Amino acid sequence: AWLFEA
Amino acid sequence: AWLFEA
Amino acid sequence: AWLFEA
Amino acid sequence: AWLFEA
Amino acid sequence: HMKEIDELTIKEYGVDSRILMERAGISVVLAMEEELGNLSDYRFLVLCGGGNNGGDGFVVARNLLGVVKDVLVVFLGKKKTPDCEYNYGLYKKFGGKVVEQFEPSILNEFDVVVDAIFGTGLRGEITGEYAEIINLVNKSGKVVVSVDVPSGIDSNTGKVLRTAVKADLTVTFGVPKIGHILFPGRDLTGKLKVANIGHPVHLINSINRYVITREMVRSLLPERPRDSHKGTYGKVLIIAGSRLYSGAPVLSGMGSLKVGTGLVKLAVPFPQNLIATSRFPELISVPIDTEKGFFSLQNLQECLELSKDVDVVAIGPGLGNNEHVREFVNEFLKTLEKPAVIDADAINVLDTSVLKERKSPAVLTPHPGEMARLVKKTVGDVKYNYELAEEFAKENDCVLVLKSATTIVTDGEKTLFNITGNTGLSKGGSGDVLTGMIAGFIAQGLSPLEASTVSVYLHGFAAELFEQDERGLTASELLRLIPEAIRRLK
Amino acid sequence: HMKEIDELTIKEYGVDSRILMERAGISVVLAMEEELGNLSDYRFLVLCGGGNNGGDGFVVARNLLGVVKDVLVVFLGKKKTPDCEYNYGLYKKFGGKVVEQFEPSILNEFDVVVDAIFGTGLRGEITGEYAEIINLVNKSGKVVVSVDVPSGIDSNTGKVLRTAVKADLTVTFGVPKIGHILFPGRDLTGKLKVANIGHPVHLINSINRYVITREMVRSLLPERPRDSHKGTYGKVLIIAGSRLYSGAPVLSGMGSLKVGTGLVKLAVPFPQNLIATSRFPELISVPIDTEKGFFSLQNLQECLELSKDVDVVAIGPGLGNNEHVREFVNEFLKTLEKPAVIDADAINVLDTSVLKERKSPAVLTPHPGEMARLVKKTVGDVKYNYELAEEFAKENDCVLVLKSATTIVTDGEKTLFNITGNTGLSKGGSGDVLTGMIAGFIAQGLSPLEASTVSVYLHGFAAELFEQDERGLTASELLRLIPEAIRRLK
Amino acid sequence: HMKEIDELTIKEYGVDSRILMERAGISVVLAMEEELGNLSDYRFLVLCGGGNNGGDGFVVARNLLGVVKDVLVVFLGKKKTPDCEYNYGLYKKFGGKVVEQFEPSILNEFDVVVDAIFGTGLRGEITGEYAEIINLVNKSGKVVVSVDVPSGIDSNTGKVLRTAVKADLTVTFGVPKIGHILFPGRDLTGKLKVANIGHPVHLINSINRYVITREMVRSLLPERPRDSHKGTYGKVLIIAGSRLYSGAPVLSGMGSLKVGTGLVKLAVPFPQNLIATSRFPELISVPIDTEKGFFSLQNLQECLELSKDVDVVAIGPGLGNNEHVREFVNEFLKTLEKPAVIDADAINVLDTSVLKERKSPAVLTPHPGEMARLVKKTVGDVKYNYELAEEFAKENDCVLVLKSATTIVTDGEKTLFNITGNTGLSKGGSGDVLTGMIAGFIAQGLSPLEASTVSVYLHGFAAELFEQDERGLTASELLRLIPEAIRRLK
Ligand SMILES: NC(=O)C1=CN([C@@H]2O[C@H](COP(=O)(O)OP(=O)(O)OC[C@H]3O[C@@H](n4cnc5c(N)ncnc54)[C@H](O)[C@@H]3O)[C@@H](O)[C@H]2O)[C@@H](O)CC1
Ligand SMILES: NC(=O)C1=CN([C@@H]2O[C@H](COP(=O)(O)OP(=O)(O)OC[C@H]3O[C@@H](n4cnc5c(N)ncnc54)[C@H](O)[C@@H]3O)[C@@H](O)[C@H]2O)[C@@H](O)CC1
Ligand SMILES: NC(=O)C1=CN([C@@H]2O[C@H](COP(=O)(O)OP(=O)(O)OC[C@H]3O[C@@H](n4cnc5c(N)ncnc54)[C@H](O)[C@@H]3O)[C@@H](O)[C@H]2O)[C@@H](O)CC1
Ligand SMILES: [K+]
Ligand SMILES: [K+]
Ligand SMILES: [K+]
Repeated sequence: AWLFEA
Repeated sequence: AWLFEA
Repeated sequence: AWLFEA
Repeated sequence: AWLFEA
Repeated sequence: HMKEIDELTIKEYGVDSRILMERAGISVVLAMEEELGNLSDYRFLVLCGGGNNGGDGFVVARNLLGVVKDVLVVFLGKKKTPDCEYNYGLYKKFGGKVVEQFEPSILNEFDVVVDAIFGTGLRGEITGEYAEIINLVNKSGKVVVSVDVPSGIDSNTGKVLRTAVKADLTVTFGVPKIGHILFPGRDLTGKLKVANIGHPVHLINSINRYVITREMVRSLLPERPRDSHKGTYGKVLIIAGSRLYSGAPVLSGMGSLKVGTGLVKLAVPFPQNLIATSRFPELISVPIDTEKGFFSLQNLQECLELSKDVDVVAIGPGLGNNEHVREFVNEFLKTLEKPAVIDADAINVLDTSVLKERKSPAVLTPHPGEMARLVKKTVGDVKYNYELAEEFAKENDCVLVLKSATTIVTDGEKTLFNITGNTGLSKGGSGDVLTGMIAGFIAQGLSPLEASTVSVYLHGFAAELFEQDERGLTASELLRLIPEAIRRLK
Repeated sequence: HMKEIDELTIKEYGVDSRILMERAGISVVLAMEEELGNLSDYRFLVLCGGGNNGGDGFVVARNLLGVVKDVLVVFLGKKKTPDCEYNYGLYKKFGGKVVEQFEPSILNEFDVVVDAIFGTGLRGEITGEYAEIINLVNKSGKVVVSVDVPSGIDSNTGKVLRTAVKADLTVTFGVPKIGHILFPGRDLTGKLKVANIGHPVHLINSINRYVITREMVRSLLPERPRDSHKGTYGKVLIIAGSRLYSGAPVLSGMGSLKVGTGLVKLAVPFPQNLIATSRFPELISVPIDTEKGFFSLQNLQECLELSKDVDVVAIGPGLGNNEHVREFVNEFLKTLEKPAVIDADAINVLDTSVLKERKSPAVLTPHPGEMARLVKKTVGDVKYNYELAEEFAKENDCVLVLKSATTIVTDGEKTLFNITGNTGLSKGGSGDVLTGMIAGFIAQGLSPLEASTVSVYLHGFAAELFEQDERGLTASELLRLIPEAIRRLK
Repeated sequence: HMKEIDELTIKEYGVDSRILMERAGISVVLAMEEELGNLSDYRFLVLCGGGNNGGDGFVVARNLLGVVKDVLVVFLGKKKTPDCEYNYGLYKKFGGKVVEQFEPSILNEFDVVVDAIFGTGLRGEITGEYAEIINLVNKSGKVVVSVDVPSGIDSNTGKVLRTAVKADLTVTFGVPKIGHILFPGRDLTGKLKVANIGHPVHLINSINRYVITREMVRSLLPERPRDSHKGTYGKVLIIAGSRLYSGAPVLSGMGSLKVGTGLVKLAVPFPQNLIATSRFPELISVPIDTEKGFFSLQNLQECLELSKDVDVVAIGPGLGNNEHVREFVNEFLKTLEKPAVIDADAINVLDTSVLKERKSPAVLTPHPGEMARLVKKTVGDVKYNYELAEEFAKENDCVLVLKSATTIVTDGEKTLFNITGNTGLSKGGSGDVLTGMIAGFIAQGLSPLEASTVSVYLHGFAAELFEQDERGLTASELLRLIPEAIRRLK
């Protein structure tokens, strides 16, 4: 979760 | 598949 | 076995 | 592998 | 706008533009790795424009150098922005190869295309060698990864500007853009990853338009306290149906029941009212005496009476569109002092002045064909037109739910986009269910905007849980899947 | 040095120092996430010095802000370097909280400590509030993540400079440092992740000292062509054993056989030679007639004869250390024109002038007690002293394998560090096996440096595959596990 | 020869040569499908010479046309034989594309190479464009399927005629050829499939040289009737060992026991005889009093006495090779009227006149180094020289077991080839075990040729069942695996 949201 | 179809 | 031996 | 080696 | 957000992050927070660009590029590399696995055997063709999208591209290319089998940049611009120029310079200093001429056969020696031609700076139609190259990429069958937005999609609208790249994966920065959410852009985006590139979280959270997520719907679902009874969960009246359309009332009524409403009554012309209970005897279906099979002013007083003992009224599914219906709908909505959910044929005869004079709230649920007739524009001018939706909601003091593969929900201040669902909802009846769902959540205590947000999400999610091919989904099966959608959401 | 590498990457390649620092900090965040899972519930205490290690720290803290439950920076320095100053400034602009006073109770409100006090810029012993705080962290039981190197470890030697942080996880940049590889540093590092922060790959690869990896050993293992016979895989003679030490020859001989050598002969004083074949009848064990149970000059001619028909000779395990042994070993090594593997009591009596005059190659396998006596220094001065090892190898034209929990392998130009193994090898006999392994790989065609690199890796890896508690591992069980190590390596 | 078999099948049985060629080609197609799965996505490059091998090639190419993604024939010959000409004609009539010029880059557009350049008609070294093309194929990394034999292998000997194709799969017709069985040919053949192309079964079965199969070994294994005792399963004496080689007797003795022999006695110089029982107390190990640690004529009468009460005598492992051994071995073998298994140092001192005058049978088990010294030729002239082996066996009235990666077993009339085993047998001691196995099966009632056939198979099969890397296999572990080989054979 820190780098990417979907 | 080369020799036979069903 | 009819066509091929290994 | 791009970011981290162990 | 992300533009405002980049600028503030650079000029007021003091983050060097180059640091944001480096963070952008590396998030593309990590996203590719997550999607392709180990990158080392792949050959990469990075297509860079002269803007900051291209600069992100150069960061990607530089970071692959020496770690993958091959990297080539085709630089397609004329001038370079300062950050693109800096990163081109680094790419070359690190040993990278750039060409400025594009060969039709070039695609053959590469496995992955990184599309960093145009991002949010696209203006106007794509032509020339830009177009030729995008068309060559689209015919190539290679894996395509787009930087920020697929080149050729207008990031504010999702429209294709003559031609656009079709991506397997798009990596966007900070927030999704409207062009990833609306079609055709949504389709060309492929799988979307939203990367954190170091904007302050406060700026990211301040965007006024967004996608309805599972977490947002989870926190809006009403509470089910154990010490409750049917009155806890409200009452809905549905005014629906006609001699022509005897099934629509049933789909709406069950829509209300399946989302947890305590009591649902239909008012439907006799004998069509009896259809509902023959199929779902848990429904109450009140017979309305009509002259010719349609609601008219002769039924005004009975409906207003039935309305006194409910929390919300839905009107419109299956009513028919003729003059006696038109007179009834408008006089009724003018006098009704309850929240109204207005769908289908009630929209088709609606005098919008009536919305303006109502003190009570309303939600309107048109498809674009109905919205077009309502505002007297063409379908193509209202479809995905979220600014028109906002202006309409604000001027008429309502919530507008404009249904399509991506559904827009707005009260004029806040606009939400729904992306659950599939083509099994592109079939008559699916709308009638949604109308019931919305009225149901209003009856349980959600605001009209909240009820609408939760309903469009769950309605789409229920379609996705159908076990067989989506084109076979019918409204009855949709109803059965609602409580499974609710369970999975929790 | 990473210092040379940072400088060149900034000054010659043109990467802004701030971009390297941002990349460093975010790689710490991603490493923490990989290790802890979702970070959002955790509370972080970031301890920053005034150097660039602290600056990396500020990048970490800034990137956690708004995404985790809590972040606090304790800034412990006086002045800030320019990049630390820039990143402190960003951390504060983004809303971050910094204190300069450290409270003993502070640790109580945090779950994770990020240690960014000192990195490779540590000079001299840690004292004062630096020491007090490190000691408080070490007593706290919190999760400790160190930036680059645990503060207090000398990154060039692995020594503790008065006190040092004990980390669960260390994230280092570009290449591992010597202080993560040698003890006590290796122990204080905990789990080590090496992050790519954007140095050119050419610079990263140019480091002259490194860790022996699985991939390096895989590519060095000799080929086993199907059309082969025992002669394909070479012949070893082992000159070993005495009336005192009848078992050492056996462990060495089987060490050679288990790595794939075609033929192994021992020369061992009679009747002790018979011990070997009673246990492993595949060995050939030649009886040597001695006066008193030890090799002497009376046996010189027979051993040189036995040596004519072999590819490599190992000498030393179990020979004993007395004057007749000393005369034999030195005269033999002076006349032998084959590669020699020199261990144990052959090292203990070795005249190093003999190594200088030999035309043929040699590998020496001392433990630090033997190396100390060889160069006439204390154990503590030779232990982990890789510069002394290098100088020795270069001056005597040999390969030096200095055995310890981390084993140093060097020919004076290239130095490799082995980190496989466990404390089951800290037991008599484990060395005797390694001597056989090395001779074996030489017989199969590897160079002395290659044979040594492969052997120390596989020897340590075999120990790790023991199924029960490592302290129960004995040399006989070690032998059984060698061919499993080889299979797993492939 | 398959040539005799093709001719008779055409000229006497009346099968059109074209029908045999069609059957050959289609068996290649079916073999490829079995190995690659569905062929339809693959692109095929068929390299045809002008002989009948090329004609088979044309049949392959024609049968792929319209069913795979692409087929191209490169015809490399000058003239075509009539059947090659006929099939070239069909390939073209069916729409096939042929080129006669070979491009270095041609390999790039194809996934599979079908090698139909040369078969059994190869004569002399390959040079010119034939060589260049074969070398280009070997560097290409494509899947290579050879028709009949990899082009460049001499099908009668397995030798490489300057250069040869390295295949993933070879499809051969009727019977395997010697060049698929002996190395280097065996290695270049890759996986071998033997196709029935319609030869009468009587002709196929009449070949005098063949591969030892699982079924052949199963039917030769002696019976274990339940009402039996140790005497049922025979007695072996092993005369072996010396002061130099105390372990070899043990490996031979246990070799006999592990194949089911009822009683095994060793005669070994004292005190080396005691080594055997210290390791395997089930062995009987008789002390022989010697002058200097080696058998001599002083021991002749005792050994002949020990021989009276046994079924078979093995002699040679570990005896040493000196004059007193030479005199003993020869006088003993001249007087011994029992079957003898003669190995190792007994071969090295053997006077072959003694074999000629013996009435009792013998089996000899040399490696090529020992065979070379026995017949006074170079290793390279005896290695894989099955005609020399046959002539030797016939002239000396013995069975010759010439050990190598492929082992030749012959009595001069029948020659069998063993292909079980791996490089774990390329290590001292593995031979000593085999000697025991052979003597063991003779003691149980198999003829010398039968005992040898079964033993070489099972010995190789036991090596293959080792659980860890083969290069770590030692003779002691080999012994443990024999009874598992026996179980798996049944
Ligand atoms: N089982 C039933 O009883 C059903 C009754 N239904 C009722 O049928 C009545 C008429 O509804 P309709 O939507 O068919 O027609 P409308 O008159 O509301 O639609 C306006 C026009 O738009 C077009 N159109 C239809 N769906 C569209 C879309 N998704 N996007 C763009 N254009 C579209 C059609 O040409 C249609 O004439 C309503 O009262 C509705 O409730 C429908 O819901 C279908 C099922
Ligand atoms: N089963 C056997 O036959 C064994 C025989 N061995 C033989 O015993 C002989 C003497 O070898 P040792 O190493 O015991 O003594 P050495 O005389 O070679 O060692 C020098 C001194 O260093 C100390 N020491 C031992 N191991 C050390 C280490 N790992 N680090 C630092 N100091 C250490 C000891 O006090 C020792 O006296 C050699 O010939 C060796 O091959 C040993 O390998 C043990 C097993
Ligand atoms: N554990 C033991 O007690 C062992 C004893 N062994 C004994 O050692 C004695 C000598 O046997 P070797 O075979 O070593 O020497 P030999 O003297 O029988 O071999 C003739 C020569 O051929 C070469 N050679 C060895 N193996 C070869 C192969 N597979 N192909 C081609 N050339 C080869 C060597 O240079 C050797 O000198 C025999 O009595 C044998 O039984 C060997 O079996 C090894 C194990
Ligand atoms: K793009
Ligand atoms: K640190
Ligand atoms: K061929």
